[PDB]
Amino acid sequence: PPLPEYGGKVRYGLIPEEFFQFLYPKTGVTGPYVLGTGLILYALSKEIYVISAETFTALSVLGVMVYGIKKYGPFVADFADKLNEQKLAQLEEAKQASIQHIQNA
Amino acid sequence: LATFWYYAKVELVPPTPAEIPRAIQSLKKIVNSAQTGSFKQLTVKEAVLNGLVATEVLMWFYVGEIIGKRGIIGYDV
Amino acid sequence: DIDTAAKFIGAGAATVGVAGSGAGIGTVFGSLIIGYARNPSLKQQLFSYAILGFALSEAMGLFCLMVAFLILFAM
Amino acid sequence: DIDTAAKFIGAGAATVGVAGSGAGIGTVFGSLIIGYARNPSLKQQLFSYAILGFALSEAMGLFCLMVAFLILFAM
Amino acid sequence: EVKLGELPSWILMRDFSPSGIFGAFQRGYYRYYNKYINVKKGSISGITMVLACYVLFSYSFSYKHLKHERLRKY
Amino acid sequence: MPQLNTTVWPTMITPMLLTLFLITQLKMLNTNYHLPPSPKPMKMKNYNKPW
Amino acid sequence: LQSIIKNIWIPMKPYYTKVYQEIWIGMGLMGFIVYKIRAAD
Amino acid sequence: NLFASFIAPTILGLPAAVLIILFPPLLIPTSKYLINNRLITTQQWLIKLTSKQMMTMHNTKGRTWSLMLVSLIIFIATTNLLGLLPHSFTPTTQLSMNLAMAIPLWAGTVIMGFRSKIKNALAHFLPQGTPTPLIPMLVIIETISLLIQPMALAVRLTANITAGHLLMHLIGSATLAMSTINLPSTLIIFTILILLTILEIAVALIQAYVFTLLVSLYLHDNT
Amino acid sequence: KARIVEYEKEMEKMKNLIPFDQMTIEDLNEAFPETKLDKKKYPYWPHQPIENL
Repeated sequence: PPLPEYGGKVRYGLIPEEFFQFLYPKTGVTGPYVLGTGLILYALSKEIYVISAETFTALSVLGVMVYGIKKYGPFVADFADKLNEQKLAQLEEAKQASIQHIQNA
Repeated sequence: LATFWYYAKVELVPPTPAEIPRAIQSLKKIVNSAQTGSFKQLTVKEAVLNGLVATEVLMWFYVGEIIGKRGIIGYDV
Repeated sequence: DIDTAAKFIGAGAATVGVAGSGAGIGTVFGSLIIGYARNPSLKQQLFSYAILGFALSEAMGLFCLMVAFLILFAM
Repeated sequence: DIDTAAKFIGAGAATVGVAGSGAGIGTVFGSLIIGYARNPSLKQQLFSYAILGFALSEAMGLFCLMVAFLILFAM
Repeated sequence: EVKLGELPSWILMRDFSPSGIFGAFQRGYYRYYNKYINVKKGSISGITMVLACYVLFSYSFSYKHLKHERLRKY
Repeated sequence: MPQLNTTVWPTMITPMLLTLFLITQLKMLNTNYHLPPSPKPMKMKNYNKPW
Repeated sequence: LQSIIKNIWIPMKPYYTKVYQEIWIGMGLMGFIVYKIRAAD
Repeated sequence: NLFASFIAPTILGLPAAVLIILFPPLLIPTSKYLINNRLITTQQWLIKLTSKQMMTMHNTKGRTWSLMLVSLIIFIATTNLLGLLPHSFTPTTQLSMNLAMAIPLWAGTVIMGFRSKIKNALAHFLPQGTPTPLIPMLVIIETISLLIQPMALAVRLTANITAGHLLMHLIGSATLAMSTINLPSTLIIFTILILLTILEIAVALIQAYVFTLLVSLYLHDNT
Repeated sequence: KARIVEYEKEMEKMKNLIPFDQMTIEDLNEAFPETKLDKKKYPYWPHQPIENL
């Protein structure tokens, strides 16, 4: 069976567009944003997310990962795509050759 | 960048004096819905969505008290 | 007491022994630089022997380090 | 007491002596990298001499380590 | 399914077997897989989202060690 | 060191035994690299005729 | 009792039976070591 | 208060180390197709490459362990690379798991060299080109050497993750401590932390590959 | 002549191959039986010489 041509329309690599479209009718476009900022401020205000060393090691690893993606991402993307295209073309030039074989026989 | 303030000034304003009549009338509406028992006739979707908007405005209360204390994490004292 | 004191001293002494692994890793990768600039077509075999030597150097270094952590936090 | 304290100190000091084996193994495998990049057709004899040198280096390192464990846990 | 039922009857109709819970988990796995990963020309998110939920789980069980470090006292 | 609380060791060993000797190996055994298609256009030995 | 032997044991038989024999001897050694360790505490 | 990240985890009184250890395989999906998604494309390329690297140097009796060695390196590398996420319990930092990954494989390959290979195996206990006058205790070295092989293996990992992790942790502390004193000093400590994190990624991958390669060498020497 | 139309049957088969982005490894093996991994000379994964791997 074939495979769909795309994934799931995620935003900021963390949130799928389904959530934005799901909150838009009853909060508008800034609704998800205001909900997120309010939840953030309540989380780090009532000390349910303790700011500690882990906060800064997390900021480090997240900066590293976002830069790693935004730099070496398209390269890996088109590399996987080229792997696929090479395999496909090799198989097709492997079909043609056997057709030619049988016709020559 | 600039559409941030566009959205702020276009949706999230304090109610204009001409609106809190509409606000009081719609609060009359919803607590009338409470007095009748119409809330029980509400299904999953807008129930959880009203819960979400309540969470949002409660976050707004917490933001209000943090701007009260002029500090964010706990009390500066 | 005297025991915690000597445990601190012994942990410092034990951890001194990483210096050898530091220098051994330095030598391994310096040699690797040289061997690469000498025949830059055995890169994979050179690098394999590199990882192997580094692994043994780190084996000794971590022996020293765990001894520090054994006499310090365990014994 | 004073005896357990000095045993900890002596164990740390004794374990310092692994640094030499760490550096010696580093040198052995760095040389091996070089000698391979120099004549990559004696791989088996080079690697045999490699294991031999590493074995003697580890002989000294484990001498030091057992002395640590002898003065620490046995004496 | 849920998101169309609104009665407790449903929870009394759904199985609660060992085989049942395993089947539910497996169906969930395959739904997420076929939705976000198993599509050609896919994107990275299908991985980072699992990573983020992993971080959330590992945080919430690493919380009892963090409440003993809260910056304030109230 | 918590690494030495030797009353929590089994619960660290056994799921590793599973995930390393059973689950990862099954995840690999389903990864197979087919040999490349070698369509030899030259396979014809019929014969001449009896003459 | 089914599938546990159809997707779990028939692909691993060539390894669990013939290739990983000394691996199991080593696992016995490791189990004895761990028993002796946790016992001496 | 400091080794908390290595304390055996639990949630709601349940042993959540199980869900942690069994998770890495869930990150390697598999398929019967021929032209599949980007994820499995890249993962199969990586496994193909790793197999070519590890197993080329073996005869067939060694190459029988191809599945074992590649699964080993994949499991260890995913575990380590999952360790770098914040507030995450890295099960390789435990001495238990590493001893259980080390003693089985090494003991297995030594006994495999002992079942077959028996004259060969008892002879490699001695470098033959050695002169006579101290052939004897030379093999004492070797024998001792041999029995230190497994422990080393386990140790060789348990630290270079554990230490590494602690290491980053402390600079976190450090920068947090300087978060309120001198902003540029905070910035440069943060930069040290960034470079450190990069080094930690690299050393996770390297330690996985190294554990694998050393088990591989013991194999090749005992087949 | 028997061989003629045998060959032409085979050519119609190879001409009626499902596109490759739908084919499973089993079907590719059935349609190119040279790609069948020799599970006799190589009984253990990856079921081929590591050089070709």
